[PDB]
Amino acid sequence: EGFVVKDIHFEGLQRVAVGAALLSMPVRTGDTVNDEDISNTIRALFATGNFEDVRVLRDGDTLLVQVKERPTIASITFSGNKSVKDDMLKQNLEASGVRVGESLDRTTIADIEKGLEDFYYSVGKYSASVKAVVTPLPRNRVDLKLVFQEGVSAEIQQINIVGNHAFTTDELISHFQLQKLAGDLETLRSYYLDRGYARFNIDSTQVSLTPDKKGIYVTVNITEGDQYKLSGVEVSGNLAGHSAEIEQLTKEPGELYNGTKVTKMEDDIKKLLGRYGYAYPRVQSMPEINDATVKLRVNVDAGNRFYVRK
Repeated sequence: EGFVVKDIHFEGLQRVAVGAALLSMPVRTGDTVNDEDISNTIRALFATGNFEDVRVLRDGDTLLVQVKERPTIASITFSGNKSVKDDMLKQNLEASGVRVGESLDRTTIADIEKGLEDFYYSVGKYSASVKAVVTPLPRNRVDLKLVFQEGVSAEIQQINIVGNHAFTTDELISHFQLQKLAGDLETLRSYYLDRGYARFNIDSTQVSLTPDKKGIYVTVNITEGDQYKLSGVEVSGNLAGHSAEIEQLTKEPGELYNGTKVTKMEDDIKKLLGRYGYAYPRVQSMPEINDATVKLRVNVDAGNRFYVRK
């Protein structure tokens, strides 16, 4: 139908500037608005991740947006993490976007707790319990306290591989010892990726705990792809006038995908840009897989160049 917006009013804005709020909105003063438009605006606003609650409705000729911004995490403190250092935890969280300065989505708390419990698997602790205590502060800030109940550690009692057809479990396993789960998983992955199975993938790993929870039986389910030939390495991006050299590091005829070799390539490039005044060069490679070879697309971005002068 219609309703001509003579103006727009906002309630609840604080950390979010009016101008940006409006930018994310699909309506503006003057546009004619109907229920169809209103849901879209609410959707757009919610889609920003700024608010915990959005309310949009008519009020005369006025379009009224009522918003409840997500609290800002004033601090993040850990309690009970005897085995894992604060930085590692504070980083596992940063990885998940939860961090001081950012906002806290309070409908994701269970994911936060579970994520940390999951991170605890890498340290051999498969029975960690972590509760998050959110404390409201003065403004619309909050403090996030993650209480840890690290469990007892566990050691691999047995390990089985399912999905292998190119190598015997006895063969794959004999390489693990040279030793935690995360470690085995990392060597098994390199193992195949270094041999060309560019599409290799650990689909899932079942972990059966011992009654006293100090032991775990592990069966890891894989999918070996096919062996692939490395058909080339196209380097692109924000270089700093060194294509001639980096390309010398890039390129064989029927050589197969390696992975660590690929990692070696990436590192070679950083170390090259390092000796050139670029200390934070970002190199990321991505595989363009063709079922018939792989073309490595490597994007490089020489950082900023500091010319300090006393």
